[PDB]
Amino acid sequence: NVIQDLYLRELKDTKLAPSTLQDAEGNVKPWNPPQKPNLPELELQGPEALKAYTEQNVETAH
Amino acid sequence: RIDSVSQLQNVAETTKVLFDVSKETVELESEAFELKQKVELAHEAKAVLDSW
Repeated sequence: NVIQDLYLRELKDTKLAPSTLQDAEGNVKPWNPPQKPNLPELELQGPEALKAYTEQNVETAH
Repeated sequence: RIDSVSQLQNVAETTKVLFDVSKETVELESEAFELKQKVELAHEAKAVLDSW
C-alpha cells in the first residue's frame, strides 16, 4: 500500500544520484612510475684497486 | 717454529676459497637490486589501487 507507493516513487523519480569519474581522480593517489631502472656501478673495476691493495697492505699473516 | 708454520699452511688454501666466495656473494646482491625495483613498482601500484 504505502510500501507500493514508496517503492514506486523512490525507484522511478531518481534511481541513482549523480556521480562523475573525473572528479574521483583528484581525490585518489595517481599512479606514478619508478624513476630509473638503475644499473649498479662497476665495483672495484680493474687492477687499479689491486695494485693499490697489494702495495697498501703487503701485511703478512702472523 | 713448526707450530707457527702449521697454522699458515691450512690458511693458505682455504683463504683463497673465502676470497672467491665473498665476491660470488656480491654478485648475488646485484641481482637482488633487480628484485628491489620490482618490489617498488608493485607496492606503488597496490597503494594507488587501494586509494581507488
